[PDB]
Amino acid sequence: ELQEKLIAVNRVSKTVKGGRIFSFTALTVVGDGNGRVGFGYGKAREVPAAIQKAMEKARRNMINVALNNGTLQHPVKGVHTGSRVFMQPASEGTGIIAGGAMRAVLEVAGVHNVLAKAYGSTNPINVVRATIDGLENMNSPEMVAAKRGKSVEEILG
RNA sequence: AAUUGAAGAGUUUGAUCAUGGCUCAGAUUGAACGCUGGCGGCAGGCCUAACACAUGCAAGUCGAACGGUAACAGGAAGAAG
Repeated sequence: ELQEKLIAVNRVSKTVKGGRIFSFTALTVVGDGNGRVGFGYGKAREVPAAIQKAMEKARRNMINVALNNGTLQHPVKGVHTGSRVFMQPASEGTGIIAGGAMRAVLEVAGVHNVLAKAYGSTNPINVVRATIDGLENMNSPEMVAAKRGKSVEEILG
């Protein structure tokens, strides 16, 4: 129903006097499949507790995304910490043409035809914040006609 | 009707985010090499020595331009078998 999807599991260290003590970080994205999407980071000492802590963070950080018939509205960009992400509406692009950690966030939002490309750093944590900054900044023709033109037949044409 | 088209990964660190190279997954070739090998179709086939070349062939034709008769096949005569 909410399409839980783990992206990456890492292994981080802390370096104490005894030695190095390890823990695990997860990155999971959830979403219904009609324009709601959220990621949660999560970290714990073992692997399945780190993924489960990511699931609880991802459910309470969902946003709203406007999509036209399972695809985007317009070409939009997204920037977060050296991760520049470009995305196209791809009018029947027929497939989520996106890279690692950019494909997974677009599968759970419900969007199906994107030509996407990630420039800069492709660190998996930062590119998920780059796409989510790109998707909620994207506006529908109903929102643009609500503030400009005052007619959806006059805004689009 | 005459284009509908854009994926990333590994590796600097105890771990991190950056920067930044290296490397890989793709397609292609007048290809070569190794192993293997049934048929057909359509193509392609000295990229190096514009190095050197045995032998054959690759530009002849026209008698309705002309003098002609070296052959060839007949004819016309002359003989004689």
